[PDB]
Amino acid sequence: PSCVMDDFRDPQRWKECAKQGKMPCYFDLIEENVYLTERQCECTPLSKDERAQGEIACGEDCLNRLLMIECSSRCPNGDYCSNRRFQRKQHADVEVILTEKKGWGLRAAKDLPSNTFVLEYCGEVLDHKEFKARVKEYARNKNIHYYFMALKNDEIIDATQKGNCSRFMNHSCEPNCETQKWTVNGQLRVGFFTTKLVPSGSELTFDYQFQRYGKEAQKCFCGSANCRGYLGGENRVSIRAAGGK
Amino acid sequence: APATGGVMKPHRYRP
Ligand SMILES: C[S@@+](CC[C@H](N)C(=O)[O-])C[C@H]1O[C@@H](n2cnc3c(N)ncnc32)[C@H](O)[C@@H]1O
Ligand SMILES: [Zn+2]
Ligand SMILES: [Zn+2]
Ligand SMILES: [Zn+2]
Repeated sequence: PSCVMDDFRDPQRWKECAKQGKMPCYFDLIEENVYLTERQCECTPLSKDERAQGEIACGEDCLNRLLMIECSSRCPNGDYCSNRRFQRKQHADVEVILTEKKGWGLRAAKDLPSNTFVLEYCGEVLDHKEFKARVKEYARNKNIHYYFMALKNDEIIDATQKGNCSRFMNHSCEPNCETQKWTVNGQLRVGFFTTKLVPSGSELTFDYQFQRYGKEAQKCFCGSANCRGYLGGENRVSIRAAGGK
Repeated sequence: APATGGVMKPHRYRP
């Protein structure tokens, strides 16, 4: 049982597939972060000719790229800037699938070169007060899966109620993906990038480095030879610490 | 109090 990203674009069909167990449970799909309470490069423009030859605009040597800042619309390379991935939503070809013990997860729908942008991890951005409120609510509902992602000390991204398919990436003690923090329009975002060549059909995983505040830690089914056995590891941390202090 | 829960912590992959 698996689906493509566009199956998530039609809430009605999504909803009925969910009742048949054909899609994960419903959540609100959003194209970019939403704050619960609100708060140029030096590349030489690529010639028309060099672009037909297939050269790259804002490639490895772009100054914004190297600092993990995306270019604006005012970029010297204009429409041709390749350093706009988050804003252009140019994600990897990825599928959502039902795993054996982890719930739903993400699968590569074709070969993914090393260091390929996968998806942005989007959600409602929480401050400490909202974080703690949601901690309680989720504990109280008895949620199994957890979606909190530390962004910066006062900012947690909560993908529980709202987000995109990124909320499905499972943890692995030997992951093929990693988080990167990218600056887009003065604002900080997180996205997943492959850490190596990922053959078509393989599950996409990252290392959560999970900071667990719960009494009991969830067991890890990653199946890695080095598996640490639990999500969050050995230590339990305080809620304030998990939350960034 | 919470039986289960926690936060995913972004970090760069190092081998
Ligand atoms: C960001 S979510 C991933 C989406 C989730 N699999 C789902 O079906 O909604 C993280 C949750 O997935 C589950 N999970 C992820 N990786 C796991 C692993 N390696 N072993 C066991 N459970 C895992 C845990 O329940 C965890 O709270
Ligand atoms: Zn550039
Ligand atoms: Zn650019
Ligand atoms: Zn593991």
